[PDB]
Amino acid sequence: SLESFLNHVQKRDPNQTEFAQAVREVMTTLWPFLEQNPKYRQMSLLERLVEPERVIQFRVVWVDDRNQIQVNRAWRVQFSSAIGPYKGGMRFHPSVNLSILKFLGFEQTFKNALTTLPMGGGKGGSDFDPKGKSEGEVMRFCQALMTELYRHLGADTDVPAGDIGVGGREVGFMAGMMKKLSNNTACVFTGKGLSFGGSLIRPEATGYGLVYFTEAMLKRHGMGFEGMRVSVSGSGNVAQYAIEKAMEFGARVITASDSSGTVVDESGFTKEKLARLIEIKASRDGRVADYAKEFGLVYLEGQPWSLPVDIALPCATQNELDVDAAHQLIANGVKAVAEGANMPTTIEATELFQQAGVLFAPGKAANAGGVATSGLEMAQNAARLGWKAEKVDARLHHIMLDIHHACVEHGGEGEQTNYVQGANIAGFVKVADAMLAQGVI
Amino acid sequence: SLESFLNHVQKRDPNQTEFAQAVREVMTTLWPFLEQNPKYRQMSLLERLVEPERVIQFRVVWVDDRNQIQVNRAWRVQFSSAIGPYKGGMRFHPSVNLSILKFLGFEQTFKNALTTLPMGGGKGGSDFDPKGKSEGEVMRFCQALMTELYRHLGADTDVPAGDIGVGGREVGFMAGMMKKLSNNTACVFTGKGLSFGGSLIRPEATGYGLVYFTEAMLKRHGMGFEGMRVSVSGSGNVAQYAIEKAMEFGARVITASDSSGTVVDESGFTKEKLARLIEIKASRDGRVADYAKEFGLVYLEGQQPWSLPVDIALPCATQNELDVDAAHQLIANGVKAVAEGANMPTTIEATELFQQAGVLFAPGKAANAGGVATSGLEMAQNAARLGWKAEKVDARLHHIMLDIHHACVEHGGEGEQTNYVQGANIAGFVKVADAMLAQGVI
Amino acid sequence: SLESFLNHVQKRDPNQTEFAQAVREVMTTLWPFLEQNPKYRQMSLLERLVEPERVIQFRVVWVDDRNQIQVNRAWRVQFSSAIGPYKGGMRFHPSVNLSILKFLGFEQTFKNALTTLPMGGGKGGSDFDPKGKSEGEVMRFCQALMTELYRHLGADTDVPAGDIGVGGREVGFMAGMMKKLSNNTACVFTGKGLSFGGSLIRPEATGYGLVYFTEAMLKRHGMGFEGMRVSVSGSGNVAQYAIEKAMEFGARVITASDSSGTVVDESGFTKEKLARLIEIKASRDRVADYAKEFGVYLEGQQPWSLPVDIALPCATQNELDVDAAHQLIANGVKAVAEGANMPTTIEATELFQQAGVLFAPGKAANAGGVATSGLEMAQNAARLGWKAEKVDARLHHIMLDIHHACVEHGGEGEQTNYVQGANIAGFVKVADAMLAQGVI
Amino acid sequence: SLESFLNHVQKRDPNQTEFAQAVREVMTTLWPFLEQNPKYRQMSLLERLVEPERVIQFRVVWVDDRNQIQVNRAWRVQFSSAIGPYKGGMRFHPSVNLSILKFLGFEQTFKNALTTLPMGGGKGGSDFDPKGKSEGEVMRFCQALMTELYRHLGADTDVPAGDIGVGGREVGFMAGMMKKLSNNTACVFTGKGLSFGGSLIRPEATGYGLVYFTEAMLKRHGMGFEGMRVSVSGNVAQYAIEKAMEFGARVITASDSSGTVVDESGFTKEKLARLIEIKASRDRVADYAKEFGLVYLEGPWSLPIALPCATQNELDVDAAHQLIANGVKAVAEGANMPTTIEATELFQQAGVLFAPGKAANAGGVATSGLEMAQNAARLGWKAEKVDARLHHIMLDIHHACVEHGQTNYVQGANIAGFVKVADAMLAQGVI
Ligand SMILES: [Cl-]
Ligand SMILES: [Cl-]
Ligand SMILES: [Cl-]
Ligand SMILES: [Cl-]
Ligand SMILES: [Cl-]
Ligand SMILES: [Cl-]
Repeated sequence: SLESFLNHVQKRDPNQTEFAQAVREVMTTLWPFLEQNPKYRQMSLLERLVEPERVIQFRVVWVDDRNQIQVNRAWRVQFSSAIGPYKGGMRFHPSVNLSILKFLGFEQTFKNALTTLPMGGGKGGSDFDPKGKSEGEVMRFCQALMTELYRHLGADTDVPAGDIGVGGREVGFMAGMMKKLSNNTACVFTGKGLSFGGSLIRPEATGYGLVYFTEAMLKRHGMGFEGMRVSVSGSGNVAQYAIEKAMEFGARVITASDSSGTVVDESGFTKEKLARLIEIKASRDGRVADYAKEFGLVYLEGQPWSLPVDIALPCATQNELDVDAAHQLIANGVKAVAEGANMPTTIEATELFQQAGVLFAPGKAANAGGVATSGLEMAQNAARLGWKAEKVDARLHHIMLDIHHACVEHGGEGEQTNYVQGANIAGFVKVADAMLAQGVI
Repeated sequence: SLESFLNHVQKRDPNQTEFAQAVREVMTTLWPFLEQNPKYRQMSLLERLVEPERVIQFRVVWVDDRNQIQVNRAWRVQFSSAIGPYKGGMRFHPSVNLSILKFLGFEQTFKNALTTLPMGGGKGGSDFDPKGKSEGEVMRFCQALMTELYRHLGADTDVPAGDIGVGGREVGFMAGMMKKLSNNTACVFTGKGLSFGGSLIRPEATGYGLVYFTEAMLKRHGMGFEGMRVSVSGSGNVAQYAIEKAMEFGARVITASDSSGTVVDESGFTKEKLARLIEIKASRDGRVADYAKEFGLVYLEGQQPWSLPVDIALPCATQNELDVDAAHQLIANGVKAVAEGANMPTTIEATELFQQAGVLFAPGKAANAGGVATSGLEMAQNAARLGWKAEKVDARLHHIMLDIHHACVEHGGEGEQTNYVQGANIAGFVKVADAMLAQGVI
Repeated sequence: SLESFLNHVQKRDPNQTEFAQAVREVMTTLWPFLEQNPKYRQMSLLERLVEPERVIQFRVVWVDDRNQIQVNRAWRVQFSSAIGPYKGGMRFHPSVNLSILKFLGFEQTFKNALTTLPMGGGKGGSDFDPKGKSEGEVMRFCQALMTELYRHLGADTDVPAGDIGVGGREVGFMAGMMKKLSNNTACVFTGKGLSFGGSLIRPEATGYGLVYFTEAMLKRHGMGFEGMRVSVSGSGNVAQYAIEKAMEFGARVITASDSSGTVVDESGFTKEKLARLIEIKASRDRVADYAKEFGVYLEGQQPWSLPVDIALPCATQNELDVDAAHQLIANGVKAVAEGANMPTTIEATELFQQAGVLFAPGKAANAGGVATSGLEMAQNAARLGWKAEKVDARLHHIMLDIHHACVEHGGEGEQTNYVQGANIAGFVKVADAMLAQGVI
Repeated sequence: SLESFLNHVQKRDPNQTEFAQAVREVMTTLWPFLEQNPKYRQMSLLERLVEPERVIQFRVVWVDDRNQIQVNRAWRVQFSSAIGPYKGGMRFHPSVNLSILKFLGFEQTFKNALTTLPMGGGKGGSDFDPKGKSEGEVMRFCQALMTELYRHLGADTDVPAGDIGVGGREVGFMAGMMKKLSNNTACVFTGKGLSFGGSLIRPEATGYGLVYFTEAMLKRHGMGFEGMRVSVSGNVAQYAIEKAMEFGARVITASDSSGTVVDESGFTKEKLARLIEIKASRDRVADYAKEFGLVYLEGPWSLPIALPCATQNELDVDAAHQLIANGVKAVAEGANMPTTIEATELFQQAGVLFAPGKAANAGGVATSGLEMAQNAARLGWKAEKVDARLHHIMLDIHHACVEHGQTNYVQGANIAGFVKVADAMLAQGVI
């Protein structure tokens, strides 16, 4: 069954520990669905889905400031182009191998297709370590790498972006060299600067979208983001604008945390408090403890899951929440939980909410805002226009809504809807249904 | 002289029956207009228009399930690109030949221009018979087809679709093979599934546009869909979603039909009844004969709904389904409006004869253009890399149809009736002709 | 220093007068700002900014009606592609040369970037003189010229347009051969007719954009078109629709002129009057004829001797000299906006500023057209046509954005000073993008 | 250094075994030359050489006769392209992986450049199993594979060929679908049928060159192909024997898969005709010997210039010494490194002339280059032309190892193949 499939795939390419785990975590969740609908099991769909459409390894030779020639290996996995062009990020890290990029692009194939946007799946990068390198060395590398990759990308083929090791600067260098060589001014990279093609709300995406998806499911029942106590963890793009958008909604947030402790404001955050926080902690670098002191707020060293709230918005790190912390919240009366980071809740902790009655929102769907806007950026570049914040926000909003409605039609008919299963399936279905109608290949 | 021009043109292809007829029917309506303003004969636009810009005939070789190799011929008539990229559906059928496709293409050219969209005129297909062919074969053919045709297509060059013989399954096959060879995700094919760029109103389009257009035609002559007897033929996208929209406008749809017979429900169709009709007819085997029995409705063994007294007829079945005989009955009964849902559902005789009796007649190029108009929306959505909501696609569709109405009225005689036969042809010819003069030569 | 940098730049182009003049007039205004923010003078931007990315010169050979083979030269100055694809019109005229096209494109760069729309900077044409040519000759030339240029153009590379000697007719002729040769529908030329992918409010563009901008400037300093008497100096698509929009805002337009003379309707302009005028000028040959039909006409004189509150030069470059500036200022002129290209002389311009008169340079007011041509590419990219209301709505908001942009980079004095505000705002967006996109 | 460098290179791919082992054999022989010449260690040249320019992994989805959809993985290791367009056949085999194709390409890069012809270097293939598949299945795979690979090839870019699992049949299918999709009738594949851009002498090539070369080295020291009896083993052995007869010699041995024929007078033009036509056409070596009366062994190294032309490691150190006992003086390989490492250095040290495989059986590769040359000229050379210019190429390869080397041809080949690759790689800036 599940074990046999993985064992046959392992044969194709062992030693890929990362990718082996990727295929395992995805298939496991889809199997209960594949049994119900064998329509997606035939014609070697799963066998073709695990196999990347195209993988590109190429030599990259540049020169450091010591006039010493350096040699690195860059990749770009054209994993899947079923829904749309290969959409994904580029990673510059010395510990990057094919297996890692192969698993990133794999999951990306689903996360992207889940955003309703016509985007494929693919990842890239190199074993280049940007740390210590001057701006010139990082540039010459981006160009030395682009002198080859430029022939493999395109506005309707592969549209990379940013990731670990590749920030707004690197994207600018790659997008620049791309434009010169090809002599084309189409959107080849997303996450660009506002000066040449970048999109607004770029950082505010993940945050706002989180509130929209939470609002989408809440109001679809008998509740809403109105006059509700909201606990929020973490401090960053995901948390900052999640706290703000939650304030634009009737809700009343009362928490925020860092790697150290957590601040508590029973009265609730204000447009000014959040501003004095971000400006003097997210850029100062910085500490959450020094914030509570300023505003005389109650600082706690430990996790804002102790305070009773109607909504919980975990936005810190993968597995930042556990079961025992959930038992306290449910006992109090929490009715909504949405993830901001990767996966703040464990399988055991998540099930503790669902079987309880609490509405849950996995990061696979909630924090989609980041990806959703990288797709809305391509949308702007397509119409030759420059959408203002207001216009972009309205689109990001509806996109987040269609993401919610996508999970609605999956698990279950009643009595309540499961977003964890609804999210895993949604992404697969669109990629699968599309991969079937287009034939072989 | 018209007969001198048509006979002159027919000289190039002395053996294209269906095409020489197309040029006539259109060039016969334009002649009176060519007299009004003779600037449309400036650079011999007539001879420039008639002659297709480019036609690619090629050899498609595949292998059936019997391990036998079957060779087949395919074409792609890229007729006009003045207003936009070549737009036309592919047709897989034994009778398919150059003359037919070239004829359908010339039709599509004006048909697309009339939809106020940046679309040219094209048409293609093959003599390949898909009937009784396993899915593997049809797929194996579509790919063998694209192995050659893919180079002649493009997102801004030629965007085929799906006609007779080429449905969603085939469209996906050609599109899929196109994407593989091209390594490009641009919109090269329309009529795609919602899984890879498809539109929402696509199926409801051709039907909706028909009702959207007809209601407009009626409203202008002090009439209206609501409260009048509506006859419908067929059970496909055209008929189903034409009946649906007809009901919402307060009308009473009486009949629906299959190749087998016609159902008569004078109690009027319903959101409930239609739902079942579409359900059973959705099945590949289902027949309307069973629909009548499930609702105790009158059935007609191998007949047409033209025998009943109706105010508004909506032929949405096959070509030449409404001959002179059936027309005589519709007219004598007191028909006051006839709109063409399907393509060329009426014959020349039955057409002009319908007009003389003061019967509002809306040609296919007009009302039936609702679908092609939506396919243009399918290209627009893909281009913006964003999928619109159903209410947006529908809204735009309605606007487009309303524009097509005014367009026909603007070129319809100043008499009791606009006569959309002359309107559609003129309004459609005007735009293509304008874009041909302004864009040098060639 | 500035002088050292200019003479260093003019080193490569010693006899490119217009180009050198263009670089100076722009660098002079930016220099003070360049001192405030050093980061713009670090990565050697200016030195790179001046040098065009790519300029193509090709031989165009056609045949006149005498069946006599004629030869001409054509260029396509593709200056900067930092913001977007090369945008700029084509110019057919004897005077046309690389020296001119360079400065026309160099300015088109900062101008297009000022309109927010993702458009680069370009400008081309030929020494070909359409004056005294049949359609066949013009067509045979347009097609012969596009025979080579078609390889350097693209919907996402270079989208030229029309200028002097290249009206709507030439656009279609070139776009046609482009369509034929490239077998591509994609938008490669703007200013097209509505017949084959043209945009609505194309002629109203330049005109409306002017009034929309001026209004924003007036409403900024407690003024407005309503009740104010305005002078218009032109007859083309600029003046025709500059007067039209002015009237709607409640302004009484007094003048309208050509190369011959000026007409003076003290009472003001009317929708009816304008219709007849724009129809008379359409027949070619006649503003003097206009005056006679309605009753005065100032032969061989410009409408700058008449008292007004707003002046809208929409005729030819350098039409408003110093002599005309002092007259306006004395009569009671409060604001002046440029409709055509550089209608006001440098000395005359600063003369208005020194007098405390609002001055909207052409680099911002003329944008009403280039922004609309950008909206045309936008409509074509979405594969559908916007209604007049849609185009006019986004065109209005764009001009307002251009005004706002100028306001932010304007002098903190009594008035904004749009000469610097516009010249700087257009430079920034180009600099930022050009910088963040490596080398090159 | 000796191991320091090798470890720094493998750190990028530990799981790759074949490639790691390949880099060692190639580098270990070059270290002396590198130590003597700083201009080749120079600018990270070695660190740029081991790294392949471009590798393309792609999904190939085909369908078998059971109407069952199958999935396979294919590659195209475009290693080096300094000298010219990537050269190297494709391999369809269940045991095919990147680590292998990457080591084959790394070797082919030097073997191709060793032929003095403007050819780059690269290998490729797929884990597709040819064995057990019909013609229709193989066709439908070669097409599904060529559906993506076509965009990565080209006459002036990458011209692949055939190898294990990929014979003249597959080369045809791929070349067909290539010309179809590309609409280009250039030379994108070598080893094409005579009916469409094929090159004469192609099969007689790998055999003739083996002799042309072994003769140039013998006439170098002053030797005669006659006197000393030559043992043989095949596609190359069949024409290697023939050529030796033209120089006037006494080839007295023809080895079977299991057994060996012994002759005294040697093979006459008619005797060979029987030996070759009867051996290949039929399902044996014993029948040939018995049809003539010649001796037969059951298992050719015991008898008194040895020309191995069968299996890899055909000659082991064991039977190797035996050659010394009876007085043989020269040896020349016919397949891909078909000689034991220990046996190799043994022969050399005994005053024996040993011509490596990268130089001997270069006739095949050199001729696949001649096929490209003919196609490019839009005309077909006669059997005389091809054989003639092949002879010159086999001579150039000889007096190339001489310059970088009883002249040690082993040390000469590995160096000559590197020198030209390095020179061009240095002259063509930093890419
Ligand atoms: Cl590094
Ligand atoms: Cl990014
Ligand atoms: Cl058939
Ligand atoms: Cl295209
Ligand atoms: Cl224009
Ligand atoms: Cl297999």
